[PDB]
Formats: sequence, C-alpha cells, structure tokens
Amino acid sequence: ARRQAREQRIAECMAKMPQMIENWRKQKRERWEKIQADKERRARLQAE
Amino acid sequence: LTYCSTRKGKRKTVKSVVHRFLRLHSGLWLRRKAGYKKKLWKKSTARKKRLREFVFCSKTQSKLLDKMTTSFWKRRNWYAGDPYQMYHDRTNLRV
Amino acid sequence: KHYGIKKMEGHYVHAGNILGTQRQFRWHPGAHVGLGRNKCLYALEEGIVRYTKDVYVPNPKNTEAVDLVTSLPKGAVLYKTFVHVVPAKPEGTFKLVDML
Amino acid sequence: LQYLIDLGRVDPTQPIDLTQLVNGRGVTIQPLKRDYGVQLVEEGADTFQ
Amino acid sequence: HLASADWIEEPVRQKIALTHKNKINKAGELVLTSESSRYQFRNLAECLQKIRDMIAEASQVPKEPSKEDARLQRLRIEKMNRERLRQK
Amino acid sequence: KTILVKLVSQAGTGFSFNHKRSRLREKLSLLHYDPIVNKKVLFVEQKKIRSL
Amino acid sequence: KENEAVAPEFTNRNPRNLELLGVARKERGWATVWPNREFWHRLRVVKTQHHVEAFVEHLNGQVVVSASTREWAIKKHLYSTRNVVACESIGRVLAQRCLEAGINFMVYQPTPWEASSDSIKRLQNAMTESGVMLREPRRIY
Amino acid sequence: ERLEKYRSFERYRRRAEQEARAPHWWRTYREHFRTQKLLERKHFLRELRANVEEERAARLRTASIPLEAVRAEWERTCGPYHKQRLAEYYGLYRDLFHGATFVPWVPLHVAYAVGEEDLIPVYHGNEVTPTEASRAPEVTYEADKDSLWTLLFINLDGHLLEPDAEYVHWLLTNIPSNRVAEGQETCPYLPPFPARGSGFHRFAFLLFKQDKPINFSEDTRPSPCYQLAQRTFRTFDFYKRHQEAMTPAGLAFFQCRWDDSVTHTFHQLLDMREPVFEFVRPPPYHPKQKRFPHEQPLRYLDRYRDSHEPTYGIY
RNA sequence: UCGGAGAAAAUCCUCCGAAUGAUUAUAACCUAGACUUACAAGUCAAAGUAAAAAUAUCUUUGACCCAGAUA
Ligand SMILES: [Mg+2]
Ligand SMILES: [Mg+2]
Ligand SMILES: [Mg+2]
Repeated sequence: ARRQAREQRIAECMAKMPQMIENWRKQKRERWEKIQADKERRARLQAE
Repeated sequence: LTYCSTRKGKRKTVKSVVHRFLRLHSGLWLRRKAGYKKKLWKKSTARKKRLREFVFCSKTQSKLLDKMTTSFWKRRNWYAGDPYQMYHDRTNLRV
Repeated sequence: KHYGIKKMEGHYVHAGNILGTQRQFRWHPGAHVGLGRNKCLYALEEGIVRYTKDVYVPNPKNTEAVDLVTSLPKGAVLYKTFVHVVPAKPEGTFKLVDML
Repeated sequence: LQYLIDLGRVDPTQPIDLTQLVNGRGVTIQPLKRDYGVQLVEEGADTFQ
Repeated sequence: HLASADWIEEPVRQKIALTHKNKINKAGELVLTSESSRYQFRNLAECLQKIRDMIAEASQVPKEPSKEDARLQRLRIEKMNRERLRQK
Repeated sequence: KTILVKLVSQAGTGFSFNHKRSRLREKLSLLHYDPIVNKKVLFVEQKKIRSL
Repeated sequence: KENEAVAPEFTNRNPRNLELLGVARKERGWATVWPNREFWHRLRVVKTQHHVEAFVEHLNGQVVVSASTREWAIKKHLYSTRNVVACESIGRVLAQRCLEAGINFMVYQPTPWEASSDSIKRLQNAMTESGVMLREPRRIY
Repeated sequence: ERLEKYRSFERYRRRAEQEARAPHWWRTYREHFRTQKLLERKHFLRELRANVEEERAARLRTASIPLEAVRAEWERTCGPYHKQRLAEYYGLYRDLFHGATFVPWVPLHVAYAVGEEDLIPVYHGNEVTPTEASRAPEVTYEADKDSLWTLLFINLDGHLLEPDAEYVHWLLTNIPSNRVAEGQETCPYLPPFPARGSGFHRFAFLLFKQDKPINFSEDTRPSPCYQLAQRTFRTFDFYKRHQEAMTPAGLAFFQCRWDDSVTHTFHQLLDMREPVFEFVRPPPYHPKQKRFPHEQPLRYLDRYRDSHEPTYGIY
C-alpha cells in the first residue's frame, strides 16, 4: 500500500509537472522582459 | 588502556574504536571521513563525494587499532549475505 | 601551495598524472594535456612529457585577447609555453578470438 | 563434502545432518560464537559425483 | 545443427539462421559459448538461455526499430555516400 | 543578510536540497534534477533552515 | 589444412584503420587556444585577394584533398576567382573529391564573422547536400 | 611603433599559421608529433569575361559549374600529383615499393558492374563492399596502340600469417594496348576476403608499362587456385625481377570491410574456417598494490582482483 | 586561526583582507590516475552512466561527542 500510494502520488504530480514548468518559464521571461523593456524605453533612448 | 583487568586479568577493548572502525580479516581497517555530515551546504560537490567514501587506514593507525582491540574482533565471521564478503581477503598481493 | 612542476620533460606519465600547478598561466595546456579548475595541468594520455613554445591565437569571442592580439605590431606574434605528452602505446591491437 | 565422502569420514548410505558432519570433523561448529549451522557452498560443484 | 534440428519449428529456424549467421559453423551447426564463470554449470546455463532467448526473439516480431545509435548513424551516412558516389 | 532555505521538489517526491537566498528577495524557485524521478523539475521553497 | 593456419595477432597497416573504426586518438588539449584540435580531419578555407582555397588536412599536417580556384580546370568554368558562387562551386568540387577520397566525416571551425558570412554558409550547404558531414563523430573509448 | 598593427583578427591568424609552418630554434609541437597554352588560356578567359550572361548570373549569384568537365581537365593537368598525395597518405608507396614513389600518369579507370544497369566505380580511397566485388571489374585506361601492359591487383594488409606479405587477387600480363581480354590470366580472379573485425583493408590497382613482352612463368598460378600459401606475394621483390621492363603508371585503390559474402568465400572455395578478430585495448594501468592502501576507497581491492566470485579455500 | 603581496627559501620584518556576499543558464550519480599531507583535513580529474541540448561566474574556516528539523 505504501509503495502504490507513493507511486500514484509521483504520477499525479508528474502529470502536472509540464504545465508548472511552463508557468515558471513565463514568469522568468516576463521578469526579464520588464528589465529589458523598461531598460529600452524611448525615455532611456531620449537620454541616449 | 587496561592490560590486566581486576576481575578477569585480561586486556580490555577500547569501545570507542569498535564504534568507529571496521576490521577486515586481512588486517585492514575501514573508517568514514571526518566531517562528512557537517555543513554540507557550503561544501563543493566533489568535496562531498570524497567525504561519503569509506577509506582505509595506514599501517601505524592499523597497528594502533590492533592494540586497542582484543582478539575477538579479529576473528573470521561467516555472516550470511555479508556485503564485505569479498574484502576479507587479499588477491595477487606480492610484497 | 608547493606550486611548481610535478612532472618534468622526459618523464613517463600515466593517464591521470598531474604535471604542474600554477596560480597564473605559467604554462599552457597543449596536446593530450587537460586543464583543471585550479589551472593545474594533468595528462590525458600515457606518454612522455614535453614542454615547447608555440604561437598563441585566442578564441574570437573574448574581446580582450583579440584586442591585444590585433594591437600587436604587424611584424611578429606573441608566444607562450605549452606542455605536451607524446602517447607511447597504440590504442589497441587486433587478436584472433574464434575460428568458425 | 566430496573429500570427506571419499575418505570415509561421512557415510553416504545414511542421511547426513549436522551431527554426522560434526562427528566426522568435516565442519567445526561454535554455537557460543553465534553459529546457526552449515550452509552449502557451490564451490566444487563441477566435480561433485 | 540448426536446419536439421526439428524441435525448433521451421519458420523460427529460417529467421534464426539469418539473424545469427555469424554463430553458425561451416558444418552448419550453431555454436554459442560462455566463459563468464569458473563453474561450468553457470556457463552451460548461460549458453542454454541464449538458445531460449534466440528462439523467443525470432518468434516475436521486432516491430520497434528504436532510436538510431551513433554507430547506426555512421553506418547509414557512409552507405548514402557510397550510393551518391555510384551515380554512374 | 542571507538565509539558508530548503527547496523541496514539487514532483511529489520528498527530495529537497538547501540553497542560499537574500532575505530581501522573493521566495526562490528553481529547476533542479530529481534523482528519484530522473528528470528536471521545479523545486519550491518550503522552509527556512538558518540565517547565514 | 595449410589454409587454416592463421597468425594469432592480426596487424592491419592501413593508416586510416583506427580512424575509420573510430578508436583513433584525437588531441584533446589546447584548452587555452582556438580552434580545438579534437579532429581527425579539418576543413581550411582561405579567402585571398585572388582565388579561394579549401583544404582537408590530417593532424600530422599532410594535406589529403585540396580544391583551389588557382587550378586550371576550375578557372575556365568560372567567371571570377573570388565570388560567393565561387565558394559554392569550389565547395561542390571539393566535396566530390572528398567523397572520392572516402573522407565522409570532417571538422570545420569557422570564426564568428566567417560563420555568419553568406558565402561560407552556402559552401557548407553544398557540402551537406553532397553528403560530407561537417561534424565528426565522438571517439570510442 | 614604426610597424603597423593588425587591424583585424584574420590578419594575425594568417600570419600565425604561416609562422607556425616555418621551423624554429625553440622546440615546438611539430617536431615531436607551354607558353602557347598560357596565351590560349588567357584568350579563353577574356572570352568568358566578355560574356554578359556570365556577369549577369554571377551578380545574380545563380551561376554554376559542370563537375564532370572539371574532373576530366583536372586529370590531365594535376591529377597525377594529387593522386600521388593520396598514395603517400594511404601508405601505398611505403608498403608496396619500400618507400619508392611513382607519379601515376595513366588515367586508370575501374568499375565493378552491378548487374547490368549500373557499375560501381573504384576511385582513390573509395568504399566498395565485398559483395560488389564478387566478379572481376571492367578496366579502361586509354593505352594507345602498342605498349604492352601488366595489371596487378592486390590487398596490401589482408595477409593472415605474415605481416609483410600480401595476397594476389588477379594478375594480367602482356596486356597489349587498351584491350585487356588479350592478357594472360596468370592469377584467376578471386573475390576479396577481409576478415571480420579486422578493420578496413586497402586494395590497389597497379599498372606497369611493358617495353618488351616477357613470359612471367614464375608468376603464373594454376587456375583456379584456392591456396593462400600460393597467393602470398611481395610487390617489392617482384618489381625487382622485372624492373627492367616494368615501370608503374596507374593507380586505383578502395577500402572494404567484412561482409556476408566474405563468409561464402572462406568456406565455399577457400575451404577453411573463417577467421574472426576483435579489437583489444591494453589492460588498464594500476600502481603496484600496497599491503595498507592508506587513504584509498574500498574499491581499491576490486581493482586487483581477477574473479568476481567468492572463494572458500579449506572451507 | 587562515588568505593575498614585498624582502626572495629566516624575521618582534612591511602591507590588504576573511570569518564573505553577489551572480545566476542550478552545476547529477559513479569512477582510472595523481597532487598536497606526520595524522586529521584540503585539491584536480579521463572514461562510463544520467539529466538537459554552456560550465555556475565571481576568487575562505571548526573535528568528535552531543543535541535538534524532517520524512
Ligand atoms: Mg569457527
Ligand atoms: Mg590523509
Ligand atoms: Mg566525461
């Protein structure tokens, strides 16, 4: 019972693992986008 | 240590040795690495691997551990399914 | 510490032996000689160690090395010391396993 | 085991138990030293007849 | 002798001969050996299992080709070059 | 300062490893190798272990 | 039978025997220098003022297959010694010789600008189409 | 300061590589490890330059070249020299003539016919499977009238008993001019038989110019001959006996592996058990054992053990 | 106590820092051969396997016992 309970637990979390990794990449990218976007502002260009 | 005990008149084992080292019948002694369980969060991965290993002892250390234990700990033990079954003997040792 | 040359030129060196330890690039990796993180030099093959000088060309990507290289006078190029181990044995031999 | 049988120290006609092995001195048992008996070991299997 | 042997069914015999041609002697007998133990019991046991595995794998069709290993990749690429070289 | 935090695998396994985080920053989340699953999965902060 | 006699140790003398099998040594050092020397064969493309040359050279330093725009046969069928198509055409000529010589796997080490250069990109396309692999396989240990 | 400075990376690289080639006092890695044709040539070029269509294609980067025309022209001009490089690179001149080098001059052509639709060519360094080489190949080498020839085909590294010796496959003698059927078949054609697991064997075609017809009675072999003891043959000493009338002029060689057809050859006609070889690497180096392997892991004992199975001695 | 630098392998010889953080592409397991070393501790690493489809990048220290926190 312990082995089966452990195995199904891993499977359920693993099933949702793809989507969760996808979400964490979106947050990381948009975090970078804000840095690069606000870094490349026309106001920043105005100073440049 | 005690060379001649009051009750039996015998040598006495230093139990702190028996609690830290393994004797293979060939005469070798095994031990762990000091600090292998300490502050692992700041140790490098290669350093941690080195710490996890079982390591042999030198000739002088082996001589000291032999003095600090009695003959009972130097005997042959025939344990079923022993994981050190193969390491109680030396092979192709010319010296 | 005890930095220096562990293996000198003309010595038989096995696959993993360390040849030299250096705080700075006193010697450079050559042929069949690898680099450690600490910049130590170890053999990658069984052979005889050789120290030889040769021209230095850096990776294009790194800016500083290219700029220094380009700024060199047109006449000549800079040099460096390289360490080499000459493999002393063949990779393997073919033997008769079975006759059918 | 073959060596003991060949030299007559173990009688193959009757059943063999730990008593027979001990009586013929084929094996030495120390119960006080945690012996629980004898295990058959494959060594010599090729030449056992 | 693979072909003469009747205990193996004929359809299996043909597949085994093609698949394991390298292990068939000039006399036509299928020669397999084991040298992985000091006791001939296990060496014989290892040899027998090869016979059983060979029969079973021939009986069951290997539909899956699996991934192409680098050795297969090198073999395939050099074969293509030979074809292109022989454009004559 | 900096605190040592315990990142826990979100693949359902009990696997976790300790990392260091600057207390001013938000809770850390990383992609890391889970030996019990043999795949790279998200590790999410669960507890603070000590202050570095 | 006299025929059955076979020497215990075979001695194949073909220079490319181990290299073709994949067990031959590739130099793995030169970590501080560019380009790496872990190649059985290398493609060297030199663009001079006049002409453009492509070579295949072994580690020992002996050129095996050479295709150059300074060669009479190629010159008569081309319009200019240096050109983007030239690179393409010489690459195709080089490949056929490379296939002819049996050198199917090779190492090319372009510079960042050279790799981005359109002429070199087209030349690599010709070699890939010809069947010459620009990346060598890993050694067998 | 007087000298200019390299303004680009490439200039230094070209200078460096040329610098490396030159020998130097210090130790280095390398040590241890006619007129009418010119005028006609120029005239054709000018015509090509004049052609507007050539310009338009080039500027449109759509131009192309005919490979076959270049190959034939390359053969006439410098094909002999490039072929020499391959022969030296492949070791033919050192294994065949004990270091003597001859430039090939006759554009020898050989191809193995597969059925009748197409025929596999045999260039320098080509790869041909033994199945493809089952039957003798067509040979056309443009002799011209007269000038008798001898064609010799041998596997340089296929010998199974003596390393230096090699096995003849077929030898044609007194070949008059182009026609090759008119040659005496001293050695019948044999299919290649490279042993399994023995690597790549290099087989070469050798063509010798014959000043005067010479009977090679010593080199005649019974047809068919299936004895390897009789196929053993040295090119070097053979050329010594006939060097007066034999001078090499043609080359063509290919690499072949073992194949299922090789199994047929070893059994059907050679009538012997086929040899099987495997590549063996030397045993790994381990330092001499110490009775006390101080500061070594438990694995130290496994390095020097031979059998992985328990032993019991007197027990 | 340890690290960096001069004298240059001596000194009560002369200086700077550390009991670090930052940075992140998160950096596995297993295993030849070596360095350093009284012991203890500390370094580098081919091959193989496994994740991915570039390593972490900057450049250090505290043993044993004994107490904790968890699955
Ligand atoms: Mg006993
Ligand atoms: Mg120590
Ligand atoms: Mg590796």
